[PDB]
Amino acid sequence: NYATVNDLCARYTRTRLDILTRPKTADGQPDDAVAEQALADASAFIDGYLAARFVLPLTVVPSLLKRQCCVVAWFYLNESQPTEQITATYRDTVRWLEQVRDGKTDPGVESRTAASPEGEDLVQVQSDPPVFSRKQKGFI
Amino acid sequence: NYATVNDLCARYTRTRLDILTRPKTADGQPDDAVAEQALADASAFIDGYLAARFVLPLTVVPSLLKRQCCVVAWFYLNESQPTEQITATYRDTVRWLEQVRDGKTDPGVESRTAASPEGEDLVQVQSDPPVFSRKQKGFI
Amino acid sequence: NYATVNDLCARYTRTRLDILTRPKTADGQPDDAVAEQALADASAFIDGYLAARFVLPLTVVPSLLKRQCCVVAWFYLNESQPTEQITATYRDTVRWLEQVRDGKTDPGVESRTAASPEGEDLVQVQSDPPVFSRKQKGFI
Amino acid sequence: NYATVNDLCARYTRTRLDILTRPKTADGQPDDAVAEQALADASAFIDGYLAARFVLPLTVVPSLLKRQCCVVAWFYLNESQPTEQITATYRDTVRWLEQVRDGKTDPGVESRTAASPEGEDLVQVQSDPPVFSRKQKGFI
Amino acid sequence: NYATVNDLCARYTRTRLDILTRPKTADGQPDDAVAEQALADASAFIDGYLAARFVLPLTVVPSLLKRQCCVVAWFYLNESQPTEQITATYRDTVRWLEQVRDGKTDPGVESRTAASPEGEDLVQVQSDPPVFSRKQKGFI
Amino acid sequence: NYATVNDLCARYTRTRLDILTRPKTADGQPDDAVAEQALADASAFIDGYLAARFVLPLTVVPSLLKRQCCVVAWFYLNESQPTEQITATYRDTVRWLEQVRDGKTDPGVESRTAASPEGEDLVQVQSDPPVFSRKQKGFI
Amino acid sequence: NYATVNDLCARYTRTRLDILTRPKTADGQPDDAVAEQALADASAFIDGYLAARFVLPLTVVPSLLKRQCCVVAWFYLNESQPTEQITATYRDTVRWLEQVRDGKTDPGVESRTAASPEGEDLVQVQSDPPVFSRKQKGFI
Amino acid sequence: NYATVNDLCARYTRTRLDILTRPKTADGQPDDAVAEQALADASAFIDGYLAARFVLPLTVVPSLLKRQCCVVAWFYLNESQPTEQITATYRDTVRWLEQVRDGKTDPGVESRTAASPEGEDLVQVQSDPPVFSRKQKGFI
Amino acid sequence: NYATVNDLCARYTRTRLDILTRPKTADGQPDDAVAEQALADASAFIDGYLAARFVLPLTVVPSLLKRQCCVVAWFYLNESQPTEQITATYRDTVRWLEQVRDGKTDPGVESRTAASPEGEDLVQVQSDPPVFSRKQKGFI
Amino acid sequence: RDFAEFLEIYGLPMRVGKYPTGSTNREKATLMQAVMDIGRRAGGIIPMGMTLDFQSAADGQSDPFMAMIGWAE
Repeated sequence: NYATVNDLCARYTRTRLDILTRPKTADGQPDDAVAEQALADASAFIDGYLAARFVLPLTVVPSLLKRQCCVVAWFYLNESQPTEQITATYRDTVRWLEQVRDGKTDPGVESRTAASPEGEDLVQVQSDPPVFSRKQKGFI
Repeated sequence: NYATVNDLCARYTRTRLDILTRPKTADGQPDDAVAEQALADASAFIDGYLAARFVLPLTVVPSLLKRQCCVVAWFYLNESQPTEQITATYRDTVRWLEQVRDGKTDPGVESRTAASPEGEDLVQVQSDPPVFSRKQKGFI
Repeated sequence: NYATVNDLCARYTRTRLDILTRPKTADGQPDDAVAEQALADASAFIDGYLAARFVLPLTVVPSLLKRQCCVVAWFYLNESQPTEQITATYRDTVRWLEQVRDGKTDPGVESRTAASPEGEDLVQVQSDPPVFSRKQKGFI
Repeated sequence: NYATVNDLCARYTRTRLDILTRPKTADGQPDDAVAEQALADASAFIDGYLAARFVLPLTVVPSLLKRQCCVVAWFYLNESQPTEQITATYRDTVRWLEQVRDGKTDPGVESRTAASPEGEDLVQVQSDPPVFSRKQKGFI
Repeated sequence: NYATVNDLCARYTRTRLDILTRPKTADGQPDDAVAEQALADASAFIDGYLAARFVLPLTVVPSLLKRQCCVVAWFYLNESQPTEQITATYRDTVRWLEQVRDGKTDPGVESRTAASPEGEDLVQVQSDPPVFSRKQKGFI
Repeated sequence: NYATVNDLCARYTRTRLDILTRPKTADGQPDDAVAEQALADASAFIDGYLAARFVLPLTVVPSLLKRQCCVVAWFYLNESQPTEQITATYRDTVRWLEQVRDGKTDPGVESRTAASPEGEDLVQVQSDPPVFSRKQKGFI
Repeated sequence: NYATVNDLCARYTRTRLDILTRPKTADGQPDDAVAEQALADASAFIDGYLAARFVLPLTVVPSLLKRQCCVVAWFYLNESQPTEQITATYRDTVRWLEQVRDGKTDPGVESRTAASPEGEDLVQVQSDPPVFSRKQKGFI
Repeated sequence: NYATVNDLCARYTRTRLDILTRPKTADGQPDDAVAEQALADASAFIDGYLAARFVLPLTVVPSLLKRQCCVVAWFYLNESQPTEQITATYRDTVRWLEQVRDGKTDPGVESRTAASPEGEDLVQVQSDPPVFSRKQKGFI
Repeated sequence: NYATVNDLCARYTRTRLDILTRPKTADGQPDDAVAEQALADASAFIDGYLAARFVLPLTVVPSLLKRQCCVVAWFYLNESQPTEQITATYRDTVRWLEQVRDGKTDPGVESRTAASPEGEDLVQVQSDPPVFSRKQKGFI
Repeated sequence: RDFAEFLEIYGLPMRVGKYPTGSTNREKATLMQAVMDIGRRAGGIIPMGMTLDFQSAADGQSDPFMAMIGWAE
C-alpha cells in the first residue's frame, strides 16, 4: 500500500477512524486490519489508474500519492453513508487520476530528491535501418 | 466468485449482512448461501464486462476486482430498497467496468507481484508473406 | 426458462412472492404456476433480445442471465403497482439487453468453465475462388 | 387473438378484470365477451405493427407476444381512467412494437422449439441473367 | 361509418354515452342519432387520413380501425369538457393516423382472413418501350 | 515545503490553526508536525503541477507560491468539514495551477530580484547540419 | 510591493483594517506587518499577471496598479469570510489582469508624465540578410 | 484627473460624499484628499481604456469623460457596500469604455469647439517606393 | 446642449425635477445649473453616438434628438435610485443611438423644413484617372 | 529494391474491420476470416455496429524510382 494506517489516522482523526472501523471487525472492538485492507484497495485503485504509463512497482513514489491513497481509502471506508464532501473529494481525486492516466498531469516527484517515476515507452516506432541518411559521411 | 463472503462481511458489517440475508433464506435464520449466490452473480457481471479483452479464467486476478465484486454484490443484495449511496456507488462501478471494457482503464494488477492478466489479441492483421522487404539481405 | 422459481424466491423474499402471487391464482391460495409463467415470459423476453447474435437454444447459459431473468420476472409480476426501484432496475436490465443485442457488451460465460455461448455468423462474405493469390506457389 | 381471456385473468387479477368489465356489458353482470373483444383489438394492433416484415398469419407465435397482447388489452380496457403505470407500460410496449417493425429487435421465437416466424423478403433485387461470371467454367 | 353505435356503447359504457348524448338532442331524452353522427364524422376523419395510399371505399376493413373510429368519436363527443386521458388518447390516435398516411405503419388486416386493403399505386414510372434489353433474345 | 508553519499561522489565525490541528495529533494537545505535513503535501501538489515546464528543485521560488501553498494546505487541513469559501478558493488555486501547467500564466518571479525559475526546453527540434545556408559565405 | 499600507488604510478604512489584522498577529494587538505581507502577495500576483509582456521591474508604474494591488490585498486579507462584493471585485480585477496579460487592455501609464512601462519584444522575426531589395540602389 | 472633486460633489450630493469619505480619512472628519485620490484612480482607469487609440495626454478632453470619471470614482468609493444601481452604472461605463477601446464608439469631442482628441496611427503600412505608377507622367 | 432645462421641466414635471435637483446643489435650495449640466452630459453622450457618420456641430438638429437628450438627462439625474421604467427607457434610447451609429436608422430631420443633417463621407474610394472609359468619345 | 517493395503493396488497400467492443472472442475470429476473404466481387453483410473501411497502404507513382534508375544507368 502507498500509505500506512499511521498516516490515515493522522490526516483523519483517529477517533473517527475507530468509529468507522469498530463495526466492520468481527469482535466489535477497534481494529487495525480493516484500515490496512481499505488502504490496500485504494492503492490497487491508484495502481490501476497509473499503470497506463508507468512501471507499476514504482521506483520512486510521488509524494502526493499518499494523499491520493488516504482520500480514496477514506471514501471506501464510508461506503454505507458518506458525507457530501467525502464524495466530492473522491470525485476530485478520481478526476485527477483520470488526468494522470490520460497524460494531462504528471503525478509529481519524490519531494526528497525530486525524482520522477519511470515507465514504459508510451510511443515507440521502428523503421528499416537508415541508408543514405546525412550521418553517412561517405559520398557527399 | 472473485470475493468470498468472509470479505463481504468485512468490508460491510456482518450484522447488516445478516439483516439483509435472513429474510431471503427459506427458514428465516441467518444464512450464508444467499451471500455466496449474490457474489457469484456479481462475479458473473464483472466477467461479462471483462471478457471483451481478457482471457476470462483470469491467470492473475486484479486486486481491485475484489472491491468491484463486493460493491456489485451489495447492490444486488439491496434490490428491494437501496440507499441512494449504494445506487450511486453501483453506478460508479458500472462506469468503471464500462471504461475497462472499452479500453479507457486497465483493471490493474495483482498487488503481490504486479502481474497484469493476459488476454486475446484485440488487434490482429495478416498479410501475404513479405517479399522485397529490407530484411531480404540479398540483392541490395 | 432461465431461472427456476426456487431462485426467484431466494433472490426475492418468498413471503413477498407469495403476497404478489396469491391474488393472481384462481383459488386465492399461494400458487407456484404464476411465478413459473412469469419466469417463462421473462425468459422469452431475454431470448428475443439475445437471438440477434446467438443460437438461441443456448449451449452454455451465461451466469448473469439468471439475474437478468429474475429481475424481469419480478417487474412483470408487479405490473399493477410497482416500486420506483423495480421500474428503474427493469429499465437498467432492458438497457443491458439492448447493449448485448447491439454488440456493446457480451452476455458473459458459464462461471463453472468460462465458456461463451456460440452463435451464427454475424458477418459473412463470399467471393469468387482465389486465383493469382500469393498462396499459389506456382509461377512466382 | 394472441392471448386468451384465461391468460389476461391470470396475469391481471380476475377480480380487477371483473371490476373493469362489469360496467361495459349491457346487463351489468360480469361478462367475458368484452375482454375477448379487447384482446382481439390488441391483437389487431400487434398484427398491424408486425405485418411490416412478417407473414401475418404467423406460422409460429413468438412467446412474448402473449404478454404484449395482454398489456395492450389491459390499457385498452382502462381507457376511461388509467393508472400512470398502465400508461407507461403501454408506451413501453408501443416502443417495443415500433422497434420490431423498424427492425431494431426481433420478436423472438416459440419457447417450445425456438422457431422464428417467417416473413416476406424485406430486400429483393433482380438483375439480368449472369454472363461472363466466374461460374461459367468455359473459356478461362 | 366504420364502427356502429352498438360498439361505441360497448367499448365505452352505455350509461356514460347516454349522459354525453342526452343534452345534445333536441328533446332532452337519450338519443341515438347523435352518436351515429359523431361516428360518421370520426369515420370521415379516418377516411381523410387513409385516402393518401388506399382506395377509400375499403375492400377489406382493417380490424383496428373500429377502435380508431371509436376513440375519435368519443373525443368528438366530449368537445365541451374532456378528460386529460381522452385528449391524450385522441392525440395518440392522430399520431397513428399520421404515421399510416406517411407510410410508417400499415393499418393492419381483417382479422378474419388476414387481407390487407388495396390502394392506388403510390409510385409509378413510365419509360419508352425497351429496346436492346436482355429480354431481346435476338442478336446476342 | 514552500511555506513554513510560521507563515500559515500568520495568514490564517494561529488559534484556528490550533483548533484544526489539536484533534489530529495522537496526544490531543496542540501540535506542529500536522501543519508541516499538510504543508509538505500541498507543496507536493504544487510541485506536480509545476514540473511540466520547470526544473522542479526551483532555483528561485516564485513569491506567490507561498500563498498558493498556504491555501492548499488550509484546504487539506479542513477535509472533514470545510467552509464554502475554503472550497471555492481551493478550486481557484487549482485553476491557477492548471493554467500555469498548460502555459496560460507564468508563476511569477522572486519579488526580491525579479528572477524567473528556469526549466527544461518545452520545445526542441533537431535537423541535419545546415548546408547551403546563407551563413556559408563561400560561393555566392 | 506596488501599494503601501498607508494607501490600503486610506482606500479601506483603517479601523476595519485593524479589525481584520489584529487576529492574524501573534500577540493579538493591531499589527502592520500582516498588511505589508498581504500587499506583497498581491503585488506578486500582479507581477505574475504582467510579466507576460513587460519587463517586470517596472521602469514606470501604471497608476491604476495601486488600486489593483489594494483590491487583491483586501481580498487576500478576507480569506476566512469575505463579503460578496469583495469577491465580485476580486473577480473583476482578475478579469482585468487576464485581459492585460492577453493583450486586450494596456495597464495604463504613470499619471504624472504619461509614460508607459516598457517590455520585451512580444513578436520577433529574423530572416537572412536582404539582397535584391529595393534599398540596393545599385543595378536598377 | 479628468474631473475635480467640485464636480463629483455636484453630480453626487456633497452630504453623501462626506458620509462616504469621513470613515476613510485618518482623523475621522470630512476630508477632500480621499475623493481626489479616487478621481485619480478612475482617471487612470479611463486612461488605460483610452490609450489604445489616442495620445493619452489628451490635447482636447471629450466632454463625456467628466461623467465617465465621476461614475467610476463613485463606484470606487462605494467598494465596501454599493447599491445595485451603482454597480449597474459602473458596468455600463465599463462597457462604454470597452466599446471606445475596440473602436465601436468614439469618445466624443470638446463641447466648446467640437474638436476630437488626436491619436497615433492605428493602421500603418509601408511599401517600396512607387515605380510605374500612374503618377509617373513620363512614358505613357 | 440639445435640449434646454425649460423643455426637461415640461416633458418631466418641474416639481419632480426640483425634488431631484435640490439635494445635488451646495446650498440645498432648488437650482438650475444641475439640470443644465446633466443636459450637457446627455448631449455629449448623443454627440459621441452621432459623430460616427455626421459632422457633429449639426447644421440642422433632428427634432427627435430633443426627446433623446431629455430621456438620457433624466436617467443621468436619477443615478442614485431610478425607477425600472426610467432604466428601461434609457436602454431603449441607447439601443436607438446604437442603431443610428451603426446605420440601421437615420436620426430624422428638422420638422420645420425636413432637412437632414449632413456628414462626412462614410464610403470613399480613389482610383487612377480613367482612360479608355466610354466617356472618351475619341476613337470608337 | 525500393520500387519492387512499393509494387509489393501498391494498388491493394488495407482491409480493416472495426468490431464493436465487447464482442465475444468467437465473433472476432469469424470477422477476421471474413475480412480476409475479400476477393473478386466480394460482397457480404455486416451489422450496423461494424465498419469495413478500406485504407490505402501505398500512395505514389513510379516516376521517381524510374527517374533515379534511368539516371544511374
